[PDB]
Amino acid sequence: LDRAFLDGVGFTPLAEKQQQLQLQLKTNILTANLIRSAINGMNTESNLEV
Amino acid sequence: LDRAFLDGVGFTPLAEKQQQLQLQLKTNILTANLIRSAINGMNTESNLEV
Amino acid sequence: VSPFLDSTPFTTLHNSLYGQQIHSIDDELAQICKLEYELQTQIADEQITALKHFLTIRTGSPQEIQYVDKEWMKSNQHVPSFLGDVKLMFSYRVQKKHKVQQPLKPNTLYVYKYKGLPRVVLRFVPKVDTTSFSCDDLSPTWKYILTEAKRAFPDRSYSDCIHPMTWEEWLEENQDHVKVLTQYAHQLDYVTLLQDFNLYVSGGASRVRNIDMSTLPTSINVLDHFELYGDASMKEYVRSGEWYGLLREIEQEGMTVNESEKVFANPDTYVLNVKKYFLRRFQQEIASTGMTPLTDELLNIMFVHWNIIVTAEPKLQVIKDDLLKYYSRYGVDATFDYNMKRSEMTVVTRGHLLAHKVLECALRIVETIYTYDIQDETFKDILIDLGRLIMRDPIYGTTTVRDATTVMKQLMYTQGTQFRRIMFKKYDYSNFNEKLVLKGEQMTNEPPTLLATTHYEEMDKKRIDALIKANQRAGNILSQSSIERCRYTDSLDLVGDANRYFSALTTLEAVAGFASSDLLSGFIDSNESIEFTGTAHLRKLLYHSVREQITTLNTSTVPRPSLPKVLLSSAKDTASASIEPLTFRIYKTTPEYDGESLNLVESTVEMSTRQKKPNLMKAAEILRSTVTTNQEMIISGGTRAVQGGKGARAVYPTKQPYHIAGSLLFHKVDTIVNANKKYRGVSNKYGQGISNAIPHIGVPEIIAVSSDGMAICLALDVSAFDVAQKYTEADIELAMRDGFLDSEISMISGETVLERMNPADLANNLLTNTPPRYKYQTALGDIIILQHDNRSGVPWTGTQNDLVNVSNHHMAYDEYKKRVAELQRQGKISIDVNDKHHIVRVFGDDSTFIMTYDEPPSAEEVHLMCATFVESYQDTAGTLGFAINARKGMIGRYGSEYLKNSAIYGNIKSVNQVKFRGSEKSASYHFGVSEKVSMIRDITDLTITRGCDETRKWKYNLMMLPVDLTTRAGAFRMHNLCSIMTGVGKMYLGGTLNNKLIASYHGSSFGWNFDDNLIKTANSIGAISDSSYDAISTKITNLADFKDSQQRITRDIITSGRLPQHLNRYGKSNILRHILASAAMGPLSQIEKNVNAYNVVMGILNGKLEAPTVLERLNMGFKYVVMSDLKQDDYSPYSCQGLQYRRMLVHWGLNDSRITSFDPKGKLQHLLAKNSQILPIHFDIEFVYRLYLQAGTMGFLQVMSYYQLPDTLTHEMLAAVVALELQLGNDKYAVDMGVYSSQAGQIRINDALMDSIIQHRRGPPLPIIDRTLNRLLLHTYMLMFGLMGKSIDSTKIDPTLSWRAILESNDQRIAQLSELLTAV
Repeated sequence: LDRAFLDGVGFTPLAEKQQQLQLQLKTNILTANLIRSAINGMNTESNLEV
Repeated sequence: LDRAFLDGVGFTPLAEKQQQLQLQLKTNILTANLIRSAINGMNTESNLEV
Repeated sequence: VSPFLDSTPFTTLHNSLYGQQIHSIDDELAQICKLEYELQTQIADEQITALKHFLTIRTGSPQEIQYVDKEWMKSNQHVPSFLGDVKLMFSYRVQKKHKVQQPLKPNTLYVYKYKGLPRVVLRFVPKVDTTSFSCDDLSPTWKYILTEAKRAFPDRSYSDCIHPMTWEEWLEENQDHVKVLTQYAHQLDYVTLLQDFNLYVSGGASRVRNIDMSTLPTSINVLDHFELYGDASMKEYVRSGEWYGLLREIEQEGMTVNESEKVFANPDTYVLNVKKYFLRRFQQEIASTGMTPLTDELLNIMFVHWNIIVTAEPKLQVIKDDLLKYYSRYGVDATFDYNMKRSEMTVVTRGHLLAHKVLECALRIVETIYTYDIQDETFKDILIDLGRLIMRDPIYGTTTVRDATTVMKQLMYTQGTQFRRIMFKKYDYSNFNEKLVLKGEQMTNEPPTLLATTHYEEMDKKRIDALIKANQRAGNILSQSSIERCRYTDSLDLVGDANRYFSALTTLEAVAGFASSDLLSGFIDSNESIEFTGTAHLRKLLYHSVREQITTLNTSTVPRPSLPKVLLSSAKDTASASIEPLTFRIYKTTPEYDGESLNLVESTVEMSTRQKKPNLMKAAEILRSTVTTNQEMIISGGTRAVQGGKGARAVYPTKQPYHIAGSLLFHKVDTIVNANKKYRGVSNKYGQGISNAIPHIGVPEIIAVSSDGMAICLALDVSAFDVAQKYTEADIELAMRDGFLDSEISMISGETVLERMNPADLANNLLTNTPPRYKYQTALGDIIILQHDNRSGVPWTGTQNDLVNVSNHHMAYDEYKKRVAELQRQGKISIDVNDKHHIVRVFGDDSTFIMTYDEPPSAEEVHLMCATFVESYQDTAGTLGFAINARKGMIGRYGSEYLKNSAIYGNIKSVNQVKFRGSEKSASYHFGVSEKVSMIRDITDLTITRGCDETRKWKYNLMMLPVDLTTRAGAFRMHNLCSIMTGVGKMYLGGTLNNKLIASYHGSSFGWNFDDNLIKTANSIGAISDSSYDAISTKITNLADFKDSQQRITRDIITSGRLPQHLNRYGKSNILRHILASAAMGPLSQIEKNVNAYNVVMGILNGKLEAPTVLERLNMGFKYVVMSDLKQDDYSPYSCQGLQYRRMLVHWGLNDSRITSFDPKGKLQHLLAKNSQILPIHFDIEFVYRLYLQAGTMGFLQVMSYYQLPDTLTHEMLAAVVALELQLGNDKYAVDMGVYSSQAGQIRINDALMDSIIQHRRGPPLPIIDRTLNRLLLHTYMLMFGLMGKSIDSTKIDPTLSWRAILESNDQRIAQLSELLTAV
């Protein structure tokens, strides 16, 4: 029943989340930080199932 | 016997290790660090004999 | 003293540096350059004379030469200073027309002279058309040809000659093989006609043959003479007329008189004119594009340079004898009037229909014999006899001898005495990523235990029958000689120069070029040889296997691209089926300069399309309302042609919505299948993702399975696989449908509009069978059909083919195991012969089967088990349409055969068979000098790589460099000489290696500084065409597309580049504005080449060109280089190549991983592929290359650093792209797709060992802008000295130059950051 009547999901796109994170981190753009580089390997294509 | 029956070796490419190290070091890319520089001269052409 | 001699090979540089001592590397390179300069001089010395003779024959005999070096440029000239920089800005109305004094003399020769080297020939014909059967009305070349032929052989009816077939003999030979379709009376569906009659012919005359239009033209004929295909009873023509009479008398009273039944009984309908039928059949069947017109090749290779050819091989006199007698005996009918009406050459037949192909074959015979350096008797003989057999019938004879040639290629090595086995390391068949390394050789007398030892007589009789059938119609070529000599082919051995023979034999098989077969006849018989008779259990097994195999692949975490991205990916695909260009009107108001025959003229003529137009304007409708369901609609059908004359291949194009919807449904299946990098994954079975460009890396398993004795290979091949599925399509498509219902979280909701549908919804609508109908054009009418099956242009044909191929293989192996177990319990194969691992690899239709054993079964065991398997597959996996033949595939042991690449005893036997000189679907005769020089160098490189002597092939190629590369510039003719090949990066004295950079640095003193600038001015000025952007003016439409495509921005839309110089051209908002022009260069690039043809002449007319390049300004080099001798052993898996190349390969070993080796053509493409899901919408190799070309090294970084991409990888691929731009020039063919350096990619010089060669540096890590440059220079240096015979094992960076290089970024990063510091 849940599968048949949940045809979509209202997720915000990942690009806006990346941009919001970039503005909040105090580290320099050139300096490498793992938290920033880790979320870049994500996609929202399995959001409906979850 | 070991030389005759050990014809391969499962190393990871040096490029991946270099990228992992550059990502792990929380130091500016512009400045010079002698740890990143030192491993830049390594070669993996004598792994089998070792 | 003539260089054109076999005694003088361009290979006199290998034994040079082998033994003696070498010093600092500055003077041996100068010595090589000086020697090549001398060679080029003696080459041009006779090239000019050959050009003079050719022009004297082609035109009025008086011709005189005059050296026109820079000192002469002071002489009378013309200067339109205003119209100087010729360019295009923005049935014709003529502009201002001012006269010019015709600076050049009408009929003379002007050869250049730059630094003592004649390199450019210039002349012009001032449009001397006076007022604008009949043998006199022939071209002067044809008149000379006829006069010489008549002088040679007048009359006497010279025997063993050409006897063109006539109509009344063609009828006696093929009267039982022609039938009339008779639309309503064939009683077979999926064919419908609207011409009231049509001709079906199979076997008898399926390909047109050499017949004359005048013997028995038989203006009108009654078709009843032949037979009715569908019914024997309804054939009488009298009843076929009395029925008409009775029905007409009934109709007088008043009757329904069904038109189908009535008009059939009219004897009138069976009327046709043979001449029109034959002409139409010829004008869709044989294609003639090539690269040069044959009238130049005919006299140039047979009446001026003939002494060169005969002096080496005397057996070739027979071909000229045959050609001259053929011209003398009949005369006039021989015709080659070419019609360059718009841009396409179309031959026009008159005396004979296949007269052209006859000449094609006669020239390709001598071409093949000369280039392949056969060093054995009776083999070039048997080649000559096969050639004289294909002489008489150029197309039908090709198929007649195809059987004999392929069965000859089948065994070809069974009776041997030595083989020189090649030994490799053990290869793990399980891991697909496994690579092979060579280890040594061993000599062995054991013949390969292939098949056909059981069926030796069955094939010997078959080939002998084919040969006697060819001979009986031929001119009695002493069949005893043929039967005696054909048995010589299998008494060879894999030592010495015998490996070249297998490669050479296939080249002769494609002597005629690109013929096709009738489409209707093929579509008739291919749908008849299919049998269903079988059990429903097998159908259930197939259904369940397919459904299970789809389910395991669809479920994954791979992302699915959105519709706006997938639309622009479709345009990039440019499928020949998919393309449907449509433009309401693209007015070519381009002001084009005109020939200065008397006065300069400016004219504008409109032209439309000429390139794939995606109809992105109509995307508005495609994205929104568009239903993807099929209901008996009609679409147009296109056909392709193949070499070898095997048959006609049909492509079934699909509408845009279907292709778009399909790509989304299978994106997740296609990606995993084409993983490229996969390790022991379930995907392993599929090999769809391979380079395929080179054999060692692409198909490692086949070579190994061919040398190892503990495994066997099963390379069975099937009949027409796509047609064979027409009886199981309803089940496999159903399995495809319900395999996407599960493992998908979304549920069906029933929508019919694109973008308003779930991923699951697409499946219900798309995979619903019911295929469309296809309309193509044939002779005497156009026919439509309905094909149930995998189809062709379907967005999943390869996936479906590999899913079906891997399914029945399991069911065949299942029962083969039972049969083998049965044989084991009785006394035959014996116990202890049990396989452990079996691997099946599928690439579309073709598939292979490899089984490994612990104890290798003896020779007859292999035959028994292979026969058992082939019998098992033919009843278990062939009862539902498929058909396997043991005699069709290289089944057996010690040798495996993948797609056109096969390996025996560790020796690769590539098939080459590439013919640029006679290509099909091309306009090389109207191509630019740049495209010609790019194609002239790479196809020949492949030919030498796949087995050909480097010396003779390039000698023959050099015999036409002036005759080719003749650009037309409105009464301005050029004739380039051998020097031009230096600019693209080829050294004659060197090997087939891209020695471009090394030449260019030394291309300062020894000339060679001119040709590179010439090719640059021929190509690079098309950047003005790029700078000619077309604004939106006449139409707007829904224009919702710009809203449709968008990427997140950082510097708004009014920033990221204050000046439009690097802002407006790459605007996020202007995405589609940019790609509209960046998808249409060609339609006006073809005429931009035409206008650039003026500028290139004006460069040599004026003081332009001759300037030094910019590459040599920067100082790069090494110090303290250590150099030692090469290994000097010859065991290489590529036995067809030259001795020196084999010596290089063993020293360094086989190349691996095809990525570490730079090859900047594919490195950045691989980086781009691995970079998905962060890339913006519009991105590809073309965009990056054009952006770098337009914006230098500043604007590229400026624009992309504000487009939301991280800096490190953008910098890395920027280094890759500058390396690409410095490796060679532009070339539309080179940048698009791309072309490898072959020899340079099959030798391990990757960064793995290249890092070890460079001595470790103490200072800071060098930037990537120069590391990829200096290491590329080191790679080129490594490839050259080795050809000479020495190797470098140590190299210092010369850090006094490295500091200047580290200083660059110091002030460069500063420029990048400082412009940020100000908000300009």
